[PDB]
Amino acid sequence: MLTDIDGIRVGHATDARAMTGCTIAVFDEPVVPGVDVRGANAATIYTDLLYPDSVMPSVTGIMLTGGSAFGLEAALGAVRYFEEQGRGYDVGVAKIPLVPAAVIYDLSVGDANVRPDLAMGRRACEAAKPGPFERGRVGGGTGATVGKLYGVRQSSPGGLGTATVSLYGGIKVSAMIVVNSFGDLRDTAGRIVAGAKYEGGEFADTYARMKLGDKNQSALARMGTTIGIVSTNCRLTKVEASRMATLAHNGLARAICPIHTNVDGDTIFATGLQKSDLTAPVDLLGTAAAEAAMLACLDAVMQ
Amino acid sequence: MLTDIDGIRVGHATDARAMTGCTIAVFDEPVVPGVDVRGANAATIYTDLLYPDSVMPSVTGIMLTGGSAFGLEAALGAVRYFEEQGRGYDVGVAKIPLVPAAVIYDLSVGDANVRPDLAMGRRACEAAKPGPFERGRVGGGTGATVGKLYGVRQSSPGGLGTATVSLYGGIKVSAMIVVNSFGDLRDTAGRIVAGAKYEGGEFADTYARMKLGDKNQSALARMTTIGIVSTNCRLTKVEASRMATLAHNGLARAICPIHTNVDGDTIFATGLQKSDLTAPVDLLGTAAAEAAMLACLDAVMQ
Ligand code: NA
Ligand code: NA
Repeated sequence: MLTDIDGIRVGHATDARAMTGCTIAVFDEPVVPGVDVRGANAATIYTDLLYPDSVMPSVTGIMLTGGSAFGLEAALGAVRYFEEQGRGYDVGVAKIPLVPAAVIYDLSVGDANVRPDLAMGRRACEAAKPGPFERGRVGGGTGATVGKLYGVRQSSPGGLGTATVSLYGGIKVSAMIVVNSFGDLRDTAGRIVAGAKYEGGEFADTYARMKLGDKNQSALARMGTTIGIVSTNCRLTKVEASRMATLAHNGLARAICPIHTNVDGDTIFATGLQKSDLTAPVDLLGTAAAEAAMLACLDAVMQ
Repeated sequence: MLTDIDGIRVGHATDARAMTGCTIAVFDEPVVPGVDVRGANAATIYTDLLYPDSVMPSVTGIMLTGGSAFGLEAALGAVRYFEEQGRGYDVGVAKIPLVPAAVIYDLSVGDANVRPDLAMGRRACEAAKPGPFERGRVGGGTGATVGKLYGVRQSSPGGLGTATVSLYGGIKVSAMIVVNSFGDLRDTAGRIVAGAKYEGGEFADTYARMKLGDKNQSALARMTTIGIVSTNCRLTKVEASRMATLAHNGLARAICPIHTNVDGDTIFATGLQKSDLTAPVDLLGTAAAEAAMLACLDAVMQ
């Protein structure tokens, strides 16, 4: 539960008829951010300010949205909302908020013509609150599917999931993940819990079938996604937040196979607090971020 | 003149009262893209698909826009326009256009409350045409300034410029640059032509003043030059990204300081997917540097 971390509120906007939506994490306490874009087909906005050799931005929130490339318009909706509320970097003549975002492709379920837009991004911001939030097919996970080797028609439902890992000394690492993976999702024993299905409903085993020669028939296959946020209540430097984002992908690798494919836009954002007493080695935090991400992947499909 | 390269149209949308705008390069022939974001304060959209290890996207156009972070909305306005015209990658249930973009900060001149938006991005696409285009304080260069050590009040006008370099065998490399640099612009002799001014009126020499201890008082200081270089050669993705990287050498020759903590300096590069012209990428990149440097000067000679 991402809101276990100080200062974070989460809001969804959900369109259950079109099967799309967006989710925003809003930061009421200043954060130090990082990012790792590992998939080969990602669409994002504002990620350059999240690398270690860029200046320290003022990140107002981070958004996970559907709508493919179109859905980044909801991030601009959030930017406009935050400016009206008086948040963002103060340049005297204006305040400039920043809402980095990454997308999934969810246009092949429901209505392809409806995508998160300026208004939907505002709605998610308005709805953002502390405490527990809903998981499953809501917000950015509304139109998510898993296991697209044979097309969306033989896929399993995806979703939005969350988990918190507790360490010593009050340290926490939490994740919030939208699972829309090309590949199958497995538990810790290696059983398939969501994935590509044969016509009658048994799991095919995507990787096994690909080794035998079955070819990718998903909508994006002709050009040659799991997105999420990992957050800690530790203080981080920019270099450490980017290292945490990099290590968190290991958790995706343990749950999802194949992962980081040519049709995946896999992206992890990471945050720590600018002002906190708590510190810990980044390799430990990163390992816990991997565990949190893995658990959040499973959460997405059991809710 | 960027439209010297096959298939490119350029459109501006200009608000001369608010002192902002945006410019789009539209690609009617398919391109191979690359990018190099070198400044430490850049705001961009869709750049991940432009690196060599990403799949080959279908770039519909590239936008250079004012409005700081707000101005990326104009890119989505262009995406909406192109979808209505039936352009973009075909997924059966829809067509998905892609309009990568980078911004300058132009809120401290004119009206801070007006920025390129959905409507303005569409207007730039509507205006896009072949042949010569206007340069100076137009489109994405409308609100551009150069030399902000002492703030915008002691700056020089910037703008949008373009240049074409001709090589052997019909090869061309062209650039289109918006100069909004923190630093000063020098000509090829090394004279300051645009830059920070003392109150008493002369160019201060930004770098010299910084070495003496003068502190950056620009609006972003508590925490740009953007452009496109294009060739009629066929490139791979790796080569287009190398061309973008080498083009920054041209910015370094014209502008000083460059790639600062207040600069969002970004170069996009394109080659043609279908072309019979090839040349070594280190030569093309050197030419891209020359074109970029000449375009920087062009921006202020208008
Ligand atoms: Na996807
Ligand atoms: Na700028």
